[PDB]
Amino acid sequence: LHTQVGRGLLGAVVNPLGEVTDKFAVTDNSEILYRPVDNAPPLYSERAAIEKPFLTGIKVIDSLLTCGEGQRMGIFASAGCGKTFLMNMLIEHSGADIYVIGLIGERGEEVTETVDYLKNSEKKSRCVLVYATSDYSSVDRCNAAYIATAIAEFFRTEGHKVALFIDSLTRYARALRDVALAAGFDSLPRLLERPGKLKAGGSITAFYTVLLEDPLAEEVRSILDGHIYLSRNLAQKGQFPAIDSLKSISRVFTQVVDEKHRIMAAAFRELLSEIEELRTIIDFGEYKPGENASQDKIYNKISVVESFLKQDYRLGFTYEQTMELIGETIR
Repeated sequence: LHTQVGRGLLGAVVNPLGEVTDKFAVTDNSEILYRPVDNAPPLYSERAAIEKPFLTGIKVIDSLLTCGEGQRMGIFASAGCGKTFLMNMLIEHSGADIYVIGLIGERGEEVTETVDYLKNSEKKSRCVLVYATSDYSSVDRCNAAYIATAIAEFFRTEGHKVALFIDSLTRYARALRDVALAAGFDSLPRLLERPGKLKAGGSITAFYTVLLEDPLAEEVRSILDGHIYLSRNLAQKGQFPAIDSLKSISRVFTQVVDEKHRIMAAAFRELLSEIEELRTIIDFGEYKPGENASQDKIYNKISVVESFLKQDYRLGFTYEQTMELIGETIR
């Protein structure tokens, strides 16, 4: 019903009962406070409009799927789609004050893998990790999401720019339906309307992961402010991150980017639309060089478009670098 919060949790690993189990970093701050994990969502008059961009340092996201402060974004992918490597990039190359990661998923090895990454991360002093393995009860794995959110809500009340990660929403939904069987559902919507930007405080930008083998994918997609879709076909071809921008959306995109950005994003998106039609024409074996000047122009733009989309997971790009690169690729 109550969990521990405060800056003293920075660098700590929290289990489904709210106790510090391990540490990936130590800070000089010792503050520990207690707040309930089932907090009422902010009123509509309590929330501020989503207007400032949450820069991620990932070229395809910042340019075509720009996130906003307080936005809730979905990450849709199958297993082995590099969903974990994408969240490592989001934590590494964004600029949030505090990162709150909630793992309600897998086995001890995947949790330890996240801690091992955090032990060598540049943001370890700003990170909190709440975990729930397969060995815990369904009630405990549900509570790991509420503990992670309540921890993020305290930092937001202090005025921090908080990034919340929940991996995964479906293994929360699995634990959710198991809990419902004991009683004989609706904690999903109230859980993911808790993030946002407060007029009187900071903001929580939340990234929720759902796994594709789906009905649950259809429910969450209309609740969130957008979704990022990791095609493992794109991963099979060697493009990382495997984000397919043509099937992804940020519903606050035009609210948080300016007119010049919007125009370049539209020109790039149609360039990619013409690119994938050429891939179909090529796969059909009906592309002959020199026979169509428009197709030849599109063909010679494949390499520069492919290199703008691809990004080494250890490199981050500023907004001006991203806009500079997408400027060159559309000319």
